[PDB]
Amino acid sequence: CFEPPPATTTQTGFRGLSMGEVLHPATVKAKKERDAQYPPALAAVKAEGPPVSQVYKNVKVLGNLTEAEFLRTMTAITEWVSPQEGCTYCHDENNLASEAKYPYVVARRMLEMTRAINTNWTQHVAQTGVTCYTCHRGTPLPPYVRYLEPTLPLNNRETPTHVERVETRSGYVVRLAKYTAYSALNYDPFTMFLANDKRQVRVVPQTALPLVGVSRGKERRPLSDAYATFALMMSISDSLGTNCTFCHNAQTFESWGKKSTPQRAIAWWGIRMVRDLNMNYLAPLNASLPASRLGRQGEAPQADCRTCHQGVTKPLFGASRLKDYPELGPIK
Amino acid sequence: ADYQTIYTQIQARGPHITVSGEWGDNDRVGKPFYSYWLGKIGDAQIGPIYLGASGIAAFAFGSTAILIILFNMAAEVHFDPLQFFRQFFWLGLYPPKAQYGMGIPPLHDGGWWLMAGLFMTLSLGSWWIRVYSRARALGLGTHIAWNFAAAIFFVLCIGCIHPTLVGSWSEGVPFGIWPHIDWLTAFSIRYGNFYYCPWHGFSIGFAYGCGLLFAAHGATILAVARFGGDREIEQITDRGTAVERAALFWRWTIGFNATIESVHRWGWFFSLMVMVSASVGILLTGTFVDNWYLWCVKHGAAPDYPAYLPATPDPASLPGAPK
Amino acid sequence: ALLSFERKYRVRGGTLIGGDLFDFWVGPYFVGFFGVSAIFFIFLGVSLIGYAASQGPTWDPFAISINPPDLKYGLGAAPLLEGGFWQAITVCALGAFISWMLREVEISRKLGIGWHVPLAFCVPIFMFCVLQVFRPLLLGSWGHAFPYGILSHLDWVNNFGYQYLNWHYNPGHMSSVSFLFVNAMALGLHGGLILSVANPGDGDKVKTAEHENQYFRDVVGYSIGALSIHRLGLFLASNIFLTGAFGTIASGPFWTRGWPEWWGWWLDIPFWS
Amino acid sequence: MYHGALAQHLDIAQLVWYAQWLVIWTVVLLYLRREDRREGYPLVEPLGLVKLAPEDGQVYELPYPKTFVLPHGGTVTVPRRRPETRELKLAQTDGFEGAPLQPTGNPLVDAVGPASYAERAEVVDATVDGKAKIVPLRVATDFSIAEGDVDPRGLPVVAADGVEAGTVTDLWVDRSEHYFRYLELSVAGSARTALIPLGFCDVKKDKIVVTSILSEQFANVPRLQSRDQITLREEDKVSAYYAGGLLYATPERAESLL
Ligand code: BCB
Ligand code: BCB
Ligand code: BCB
Ligand SMILES: C/C=C1/c2cc3[nH]c4c(c3C)C(=O)[C@H](C(=O)OC)c4c3nc(cc4[nH]c(cc(n2)[C@@H]1C)c(C(C)=O)c4C)[C@@H](C)[C@@H]3CCC(=O)OC/C=C(/C)CCC[C@H](C)CCC[C@H](C)CCCC(C)C
Ligand SMILES: C/C=C1/c2cc3[nH]c4c(c3C)C(=O)[C@H](C(=O)OC)c4c3nc(cc4[nH]c(cc(n2)[C@@H]1C)c(C(C)=O)c4C)[C@@H](C)[C@@H]3CCC(=O)OC/C=C(\C)CCC[C@H](C)CCC[C@H](C)CCCC(C)C
Ligand SMILES: CC(C)=CCC/C(C)=C/CC/C(C)=C/CC/C(C)=C/CC/C(C)=C/CC/C(C)=C/CC/C(C)=C/CC1=C(C)C(=O)c2ccccc2C1=O
Ligand code: HEC
Ligand code: HEC
Ligand code: HEC
Ligand code: HEC
Ligand SMILES: CC(C)=CCC/C(C)=C/C=C/C(C)=C/C=C/C(C)=C/C=C\C=C(C)\C=C\C=C(/C)CC/C=C(/C)CCCC(C)C
Ligand SMILES: CCCCCCCCCCCC[N+](C)(C)[O-]
Ligand SMILES: CCCCCCCCCCCC[N+](C)(C)[O-]
Ligand SMILES: CCCCCCCCCCCC[N+](C)(C)[O-]
Ligand SMILES: [Fe+3]
Repeated sequence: CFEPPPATTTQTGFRGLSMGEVLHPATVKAKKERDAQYPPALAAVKAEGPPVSQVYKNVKVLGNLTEAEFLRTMTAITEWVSPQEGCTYCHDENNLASEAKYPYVVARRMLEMTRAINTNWTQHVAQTGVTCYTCHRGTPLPPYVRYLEPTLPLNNRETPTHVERVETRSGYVVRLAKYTAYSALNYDPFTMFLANDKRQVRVVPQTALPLVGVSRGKERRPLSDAYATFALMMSISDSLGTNCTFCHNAQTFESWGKKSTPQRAIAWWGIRMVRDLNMNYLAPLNASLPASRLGRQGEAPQADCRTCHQGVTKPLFGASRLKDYPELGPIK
Repeated sequence: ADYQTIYTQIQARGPHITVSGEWGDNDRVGKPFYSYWLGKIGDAQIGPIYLGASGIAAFAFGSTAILIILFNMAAEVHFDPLQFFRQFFWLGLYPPKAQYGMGIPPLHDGGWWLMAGLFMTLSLGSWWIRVYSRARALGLGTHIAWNFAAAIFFVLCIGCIHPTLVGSWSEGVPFGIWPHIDWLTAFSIRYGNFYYCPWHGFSIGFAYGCGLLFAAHGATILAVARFGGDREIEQITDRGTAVERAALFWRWTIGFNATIESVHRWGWFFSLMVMVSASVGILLTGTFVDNWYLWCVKHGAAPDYPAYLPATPDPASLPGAPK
Repeated sequence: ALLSFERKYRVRGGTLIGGDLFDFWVGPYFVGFFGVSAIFFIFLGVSLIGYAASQGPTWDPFAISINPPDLKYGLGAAPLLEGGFWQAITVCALGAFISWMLREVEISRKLGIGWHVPLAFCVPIFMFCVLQVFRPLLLGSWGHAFPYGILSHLDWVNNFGYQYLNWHYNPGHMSSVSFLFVNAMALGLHGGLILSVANPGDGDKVKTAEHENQYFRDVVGYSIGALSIHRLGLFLASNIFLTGAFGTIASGPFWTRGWPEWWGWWLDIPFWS
Repeated sequence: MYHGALAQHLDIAQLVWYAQWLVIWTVVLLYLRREDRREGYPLVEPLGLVKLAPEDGQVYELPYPKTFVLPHGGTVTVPRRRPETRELKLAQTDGFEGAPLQPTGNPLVDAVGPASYAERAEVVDATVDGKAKIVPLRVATDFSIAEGDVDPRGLPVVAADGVEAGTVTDLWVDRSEHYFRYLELSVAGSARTALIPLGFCDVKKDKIVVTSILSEQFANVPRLQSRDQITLREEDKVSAYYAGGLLYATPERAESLL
């Protein structure tokens, strides 16, 4: 039922406003240990010999690396994505230039996506960056992805209940609730807001009085947009293991300036980045995936805030490998 | 200590009294029975109950509304009885999610909600008639009915008057445990934080005052139960030492006092004002104010605070930012 | 000066401390020793509010705000301008409230009545302590307490709630809200009823105890009775804070997640999961 | 353009704000606070001598009189002139305006301070249909003690000093509300009966404990006119007597507890 004291608390607004984090140490420790499994950087290698564009036969992304540099990458990729499966997950034992296994082609696009993240989305990932490990955590299927309908459990490494299974219709409300921090909000924030750029998150008017011409009847946004934004915010908070005051002074959710923390701006960039990733890198990959990876509408698994963050306000508590693997970005 | 104020030490039994009303004396059904444990903290007699036309009409319409809600709820769990009990709190009947304006919504998107709203409203009106006419039948003033009227009026405000004034049924209160709760935040978020709505403030002021008054009034009467202060009607018409001491306790404490009758007017007025203030607030919201916080800023009332972590510009307004 | 019936009650005695020294009235107000301590604390607190408010940005009453210290000062004294005034004012408040309660027991004794009213007044003093003393002790800073300002204290209630994503799902809150609602409803019913019996209108004659019970038996099939509604009303009102205090104390010290998630004890039973 | 805007930086909600305060203060000041004054007004000063004309504020603070039509005949009008006639056996302890009064005699018999009774009608309170409301069980023979509960009839009454003071002979019941309000008891060694409000009674299974008065003080409990019914003023006299004991039964009860 309850969590024993003490609680760790932080301050994120002026004194007296009750803004800041409330954290259970046990829970933080369990997440710290889970995230400390991040494999350490492989030892640096001397840049020696010709570029692998001249040495190997089918190297389209990593072509400016030397042989030892490139094989160091391939070791790191195997550690991050398929340590249990090994190099043969993506490769033919007898022909390392064969694209015959689908993980090869996907991994190539993932290489491009990852460098895109570290080069074009520094407004969100800063100097910390991502690697394949950030999402994959040592398995080819990342533990936290989303379909065009809610699935349970959130961690696909756990085995679903009959009711949790997406085909059991009697369990839909619970599948939806657990994605919105157990609220009864009747909206799926992922397909509404993170799958594409079609919907506006902001719903609150920016004037005191209602403007004539947007304020009556069918000119009005339905109230459901406000439910939906709230649902997105429940989901976002739960995905970072935090509460609203991490980003907002609830005195005025819609105001910036002194009424928002810098984390709110970073979160804003995060919404745009996730949209780019899903629309332009992850959703097109239903062409290249087996039918057992796709959802009930032939969609590929896509990313939300939890995919990288897994319940922590900084993924892997700020761990970085950017300086150790320049080939993953940023790219000049 | 006066143990009588905690519970009845020695209970009494006697023949059941029936005060005759101008009509309906035969529509009292049931046989009275007595509960000894109830009788410790209250009156031991349960029943009979009057059973007029308006009361049955209320039960009729109410059950219809309940049934429409429960059926839609069960549809939400594909009629699995076990998931229905599990998920009961999270199940609901929703007004339209899409913007149809004031057009009648499809049954699958708000029509059933509108239906359940109609029958609940009829049930409330029917019960109101019961509350009113029962008073006149027994030769009593209609004070309760006018308080109850304000409470019904507030429900109509959040249920359909405010939707029709802004012109969208999408703004009604859903039916269900958690979902009617969720509406409060969706609404407050839409209209710019309800803490900054002065009529929220008024309503809360009166609601808190109802707690203050009933704690204070209840405590007062119990403190003068030894002189019979609970027999309030005859203390109104013939002031006894009970109400003299009650009046002097307050006068010597706060500098002024009520009478045994006027304290009930105070209480009645405070109760009424919870609902009247709430209704003015909803009637103004959406029709004439869009963001209550900005409205308080416009009129120079909102507090401001220093930044703690750095002030943060809206990134969407920086040059070259994506949409 | 005096109500027509007042003089025969204006007798010596009933004090708790000081005997005759403070046993007197000033206008309608009984004084007593706690009358004196109350005025002391009120004068001190209002002075500190005034001094603190003048060192602040504005004089608009809606925007004045005396705030507690940053969390980093823990449970220690903080500099006057940045939390100290809040600390001082808080102590005056407690002095004033407790003095006020004890003054009411003295008035009760002199009149030979029950102490029920100061007893009831303990509940809101207790709730004030839950918010400003006990819960900040359990968390380790006075910084978690609420600020003194007409509108600013609402911003604290606001953010405090959203620190647990949706406070409405707090079970102690649900209980508290339910008592606030039913208490306001009962007071309307009780006041409505009494007035309806004494004021039927039209020159009709005033009715009776039996009419009172007949009305509620007729409408809802039960009538708790005259004395009992007063006991129930004190019970209902008191439980707004008595049950609410659990939902407040729990948040932070005994629960750190959102309050919706707390209901997983029900939702996640394996039997129907 | 804006819904709710008016000329020169006014909007409708701003006006309603003012109107709402005006409504509140009107009802509170001009209505409720005058209703509050239908008892005990006009106030009493160190002799209000101006018999020729009333002072203006005393007229302004009062509501128009209202008349109650009583259920068993009669009318009451409030407010009205009701000075307290009876001589009070109290003396001013000082010259100050709000200094307390002191009892000159025995305050329980003299009915001052917490022992004071109101001057209610010397009238028996009545049921809906005219009968006496508060009657002992010997008269109210269709009323019983509920099965479960002490029958006090026969039990002794122990006073504050631990002395048995009498024996409970009957319970008086409210026939309108089905609720016992008094015990009747014979005071031992005095050949008379006394009534006790239940609220002063600790009902145990072998005794009735009564802490408000001493055993000897049961002798001077106000007596009733009739044996089998009570008037509203008598109810006040009886109830007040024990309440006066809370402060007066012993010299130490009026002084500070600390
Ligand atoms: C945990 C949640 C709390 C809460 C949540 C809350 C909400 C959500 C709202 C209020 C509102 C109010 N609160 Mg607040 N509050 C207040 C006082 C107030 C008033 C400004 C106002 C109406 C109160 C009322 O009518 O009650 C009933 C009592 C009555 C009717 C008797 C009259 C009391 C009088 C009107 C109070 C005036 C007090 C003075 C302004 C302050 C003292 C000044 C000094 C110098 C003498 C005090 C004095 C305290 C203390 C000492 O604890 C307190 C604590 C809390 N409030 C907690 C922090 N309160 C409302 C408001 O409009 O604020 C702007 C409002 O909407
Ligand atoms: C984040 C969102 C919040 C919010 C959102 C909110 C909204 C949107 C509205 C309120 C309203 C109100 N809020 Mg507020 N609120 C309140 C208190 C209050 C109430 C005093 C007031 C009136 C509601 C009421 O009494 O309904 C209880 C009584 C009701 C609902 C009447 C029911 C009567 C009916 C006849 C009952 C009959 C039922 C049938 C028997 C059953 C049949 C059913 C079947 C057929 C299905 C406090 C004390 C606080 C604190 C401490 O923070 C707070 C904070 C919040 N409120 C946050 C700001 N609140 C109302 C208001 O005043 O707005 C100006 C309002 O409209
Ligand atoms: C977004 C955040 C929200 C929120 C956050 C919230 C928090 C954080 C807390 C509450 C609490 C409470 N909320 Mg809740 N809330 C409530 C109702 C309530 C109250 C019943 C309850 C107790 C308030 C309290 O502690 O007063 C305090 C009042 C006090 C202490 C009175 C002190 C008086 C003092 C002894 C004397 C003062 C004297 C003056 C200074 C003297 C001046 C007088 C002059 C005239 C001379 C309603 C009805 C609603 C609706 C309709 O939505 C609502 C929504 C919300 N609440 C939002 C969801 N609420 C409290 C609770 O119980 O939670 C379980 C609480 O801690
Ligand atoms: C500030 C003003 C307050 C206020 C005032 C007032 N509120 C009143 C009156 C006043 C003056 C009445 O005169 C009337 C009444 O009659 O009281 C005895 C009444 C009402 N307020 C109810 C509920 C409510 N008030 C709420 C709030 C506020 N109100 C605000 C706070 C809330 C909240 C907070 O959500 C709720 C849920 C119902 C009990 C009742 C209507 C039943 C009905 O409309 O029928 C609807 C028809 C049905 C079939 C529903 C059946 C179930 C219900 C519980 C009815 C069952 C009764 C039945 C007799 C049981 C038989 C038992 C028997 C076998 C032994
Ligand atoms: C469930 C229990 C209920 C309940 C019960 C009862 N309530 C009682 C009694 C009972 C039984 C009395 O016997 C007593 C009284 O006599 O009635 C006239 C009283 C009283 N209830 C008052 C206020 C009240 N009740 C509230 C709530 C409930 N009550 C709940 C609902 C609320 C809110 C917010 O809800 C308020 C504001 C005063 C009017 C009065 C105390 C006067 C005082 O104490 O004098 C002493 C103090 C002063 C005169 C001023 C002191 C100034 C200090 C030093 C400096 C200010 C500091 C302050 C903290 C700053 C705050 C700023 C602000 C904007 C944040
Ligand atoms: C200057 C100096 C040295 C003075 C010394 C003396 C001294 C200690 C003075 C104190 C000065 C102070 C601090 C005064 C402030 C007084 C205060 C706190 C007033 C608060 C008033 C408020 C807002 C009350 C809210 C409650 C409210 C709306 C009450 C209105 C209705 C009333 C009067 C209710 C009280 C009341 C109740 C509850 C009954 O049940 C009852 C039953 C039968 C008869 C009368 C009553 C009755 O009067
Ligand atoms: C999927 C996540 C892979 C794992 C595990 C391994 N490799 Fe890989 N490899 C992968 C891709 C998508 C590519 C193409 C790279 C590009 O820039 O286009 C490669 C390439 C190679 C090569 C060069 C082969 C050639 O074209 O001649 C070699 C030699 C190679 N990979 C070796 C290698 C080893 C030894 C691995 C286990 C340590 C390994 N790879 C894992 C995808 C994936
Ligand atoms: C989150 C932003 C990711 C980062 C960074 C990387 N990957 Fe990824 N990958 C991600 C998703 C959501 C998916 C879809 C689920 C799926 O299993 O397809 C994938 C998929 C792959 C695959 C295909 C594996 C399979 O389907 O069995 C491979 C081989 C893969 N990803 C490799 C890979 C590499 C090498 C990465 C770093 C260069 C990398 N991914 C980053 C999410 C994310
Ligand atoms: C940071 C990681 C956040 C947390 C935790 C919460 N919110 Fe949020 N919110 C955030 C951003 C970046 C934005 C802007 C979205 C955009 O695309 O522009 C928002 C927006 C809102 C809004 C809408 C405000 C408007 O202009 O209409 C609301 C009402 C809101 N947020 C509320 C809210 C609540 C209640 C939260 C805790 C449950 C919460 N947010 C968390 C960033 C972050
Ligand atoms: C991997 C591709 C990510 C996805 C998807 C999302 N985030 Fe992220 N975030 C990521 C990194 C590598 C970092 C850097 C950590 C650091 O040390 O700077 C971040 C940072 C944030 C922050 C800043 C938190 C802070 O304490 O300063 C926030 C508020 C944040 N992220 C929010 C957020 C949201 C709301 C997302 C979904 C829209 C989201 N992130 C996705 C990596 C990735
Ligand atoms: C002209 C026509 C077509 C349109 C106008 C129709 C019209 C007047 C519509 C009005 C609609 C209104 C007033 C809607 C208001 C709805 C509101 C305020 C709903 C609020 C809360 C609902 C709740 C809590 C319902 C929960 C439902 C359940 C728990 C299932 C029902 C079962 C029950 C046992 C009910 C118990 C409720 C409670 C006593 C515990
Ligand atoms: C809008 C509510 C309409 C409900 C109609 C059904 C109620 C019937 C009223 C009968 C009243 C008869 N009467 C006056 C003798 O009590
Ligand atoms: C609880 C919300 C209370 C907010 C109170 C704000 C009221 C502002 C009214 C302003 C009156 C108009 N004017 C001219 C003085 O600005
Ligand atoms: C926010 C709700 C406002 C409620 C206002 C009720 C306050 C009662 C004022 C009592 C005034 C006393 N007196 C003697 C000056 O009339
Ligand atoms: Fe009463």
